[PDB]
Amino acid sequence: VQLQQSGPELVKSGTSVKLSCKASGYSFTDHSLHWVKQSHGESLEWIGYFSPNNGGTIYNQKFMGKATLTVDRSSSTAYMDLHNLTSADSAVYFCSTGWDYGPFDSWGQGTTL
Amino acid sequence: IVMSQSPSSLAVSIGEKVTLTCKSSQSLLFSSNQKNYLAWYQQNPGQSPKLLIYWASTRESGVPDRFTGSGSGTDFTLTISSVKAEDLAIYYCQQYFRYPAFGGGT
Amino acid sequence: AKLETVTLGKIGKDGKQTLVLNPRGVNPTNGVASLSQAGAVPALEKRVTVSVSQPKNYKVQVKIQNPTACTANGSCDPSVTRQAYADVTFSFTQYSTDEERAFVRTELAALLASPLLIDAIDQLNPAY
Amino acid sequence: AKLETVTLGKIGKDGKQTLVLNPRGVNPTNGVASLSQAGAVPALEKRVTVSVSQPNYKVQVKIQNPTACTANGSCDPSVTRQAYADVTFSFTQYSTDEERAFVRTELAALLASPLLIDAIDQLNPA
Repeated sequence: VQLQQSGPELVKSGTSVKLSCKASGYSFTDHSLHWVKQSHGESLEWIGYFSPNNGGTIYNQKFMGKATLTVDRSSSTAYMDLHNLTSADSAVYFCSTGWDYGPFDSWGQGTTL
Repeated sequence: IVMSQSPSSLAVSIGEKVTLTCKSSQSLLFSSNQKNYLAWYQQNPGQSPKLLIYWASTRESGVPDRFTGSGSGTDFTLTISSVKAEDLAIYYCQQYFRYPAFGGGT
Repeated sequence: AKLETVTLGKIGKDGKQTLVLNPRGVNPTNGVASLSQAGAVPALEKRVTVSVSQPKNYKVQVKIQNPTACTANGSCDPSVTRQAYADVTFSFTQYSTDEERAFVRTELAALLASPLLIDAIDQLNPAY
Repeated sequence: AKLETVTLGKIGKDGKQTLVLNPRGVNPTNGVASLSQAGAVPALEKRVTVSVSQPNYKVQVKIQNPTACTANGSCDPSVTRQAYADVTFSFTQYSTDEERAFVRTELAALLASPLLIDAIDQLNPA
C-alpha cells in the first residue's frame, strides 16, 4: 500500500487549516493511521491515531487543544484539523500507517508549513 | 516514557564497526511471551524515513545483511558490519506499545 | 495459575500482528477456562478454552476457534459465514516427571515453525 | 514439500537439548507421513506423523514419546510409560491463506505463554 499527502500550505496568524492524507490500497478494518510530526531539523513528536478497534479518538498529551482527527470512510481519506497557530505551524507534518500494535510500515511525503 | 539514546553525533568515516546504543526508562517486555517492542528507523535528510529492524532482532525485507540488532530487557544496541558508502543520516528508535514515543538523533 | 490478560506478540503471516485477550471466567459444570478478545460484538470474537482433567491418567485439552464475519446485502447485522477450528490434547500418566512433559511441550511448540508444517498448513499440500 | 531431515533447536526444559529426526516413509493405505529418530532400537523410538485430507480439509499431527526402563531379571529393555499428543485443524473450502497462517501462528505462540507452561509442566488448573 502507498499513500501520499496533499500539497504544501502557507497560513498567516492564527486561523484554521486543513491537512489531509489520501490513503489508497488498504482498509480501516484493523490498521491504525498515525499522525506523527517532525517539527524542524531534529527530533520528532507524536500526535495521535484513529483505529476503529481501540476507540479512534486517542490523542497525545498536551495536544487535545490543537488537534482533531476525523476520517471519511467512503473516500478512504483521513484529514486532521488545527485550531490555533502560534508555533505549531512551523515545519513538516507526516502521515503514517501500520498494524494495530506493530511498527510503522510505510509513510508518505510530508507537507511543509 | 522517555527514550534516551547515544549523544547527538559521531564521526565514523569508513570501515569502522560503529555501534549505536539506546536506553529505556521502563522494561519493554510487554508481551506475555518474551518479545521486545523496539524498532529502528533511518531518515535521509531529504525524504521520509524507512523501517530497518522490528522486534529489536528481526530484519525487515529488502534490507542488506550488514545491519544487525540485538536486544535485552532494558539496554538495546544496534551494530552495523562496517559502514558502506550510503549509510549516513539520522537514526531513530521507537517503542510502539500503548503510547509510541520517539527520541534522540544520530 | 490465576487467570489474567494474555498478550501474544509476533504472529501473523508476515509476523507483525498481535492480539490481546482477557479472561471470561470458568464454567463450574466441567471446569473449563475461557478467554476472548474484546471485539465489541460477542459473536464475532476469537476465543480460547483450556482445561486440565484429573484421574487413570491426566489429560490437558486446548481449543481455539475464530469466526469470520460478512455483511451480506439486504440486512444490517453481521453474521458468521465460516469458522476455523483447532484442537490440542495431551495424555501424560501418573509416573511422568516434569522433564518429559516439558520436552513434549517444547517439541510440539518448535515443530509448528519448521518449514514442513508451515508448508503443509498454509498451502494445504500433503507431504510426500 | 517432500520429506527431508528436520532438525529442532532449543528443545527441552532448559532450552539446551537438540532433536534431529529423519523421514521413515509414507503409508500408502491412508497417506500418513512418518518421522523417526536414529535411536538404534526400533521399539524405543520417538516418532511423529503428519497427514492432510481432502473433501472440509483436515490436518492432523501426532507425537509419541516412549520411556525405556531396564526390566528386572531381563536383558533387553522394555517400554514402561508413553506420552502422547495430538493436533487437529479443520479449515474450510473458502478459507484463505491468512486465516490459516494466523491460526497456526497463534497456536505456536500461545503454547509458550506462562499459562500453558504452568498448566502442562505442573498440571494445575487455571
